[PDB]
Amino acid sequence: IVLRGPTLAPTLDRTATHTVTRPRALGSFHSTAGPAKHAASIMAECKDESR
Amino acid sequence: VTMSPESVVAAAGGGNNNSGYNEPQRFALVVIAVNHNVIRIMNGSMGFPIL
Repeated sequence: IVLRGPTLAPTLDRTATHTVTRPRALGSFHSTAGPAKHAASIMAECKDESR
Repeated sequence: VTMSPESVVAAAGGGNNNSGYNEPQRFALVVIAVNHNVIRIMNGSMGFPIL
């Protein structure tokens, strides 16, 4: 009778189970900030020519 | 990039039969770049660690 290496099929594991899909990592590179500021304009209360 | 006198004269028409530039010719510019990236594999997921 014919003799040969028996064929064994691996089993177990898990394929396409409980898809998560969360690989994103937040963060990027762009400009830092802007150094801008302003004062409260200029007030003027003067009349009568007090020298 | 600087064009060529052949290009500037072939842009207009006036070419004779079987000349290719019989009709006015239009040109476009294309730029390609090949860059490097890193892919991290962990917990059965694929994602860029640097984005």
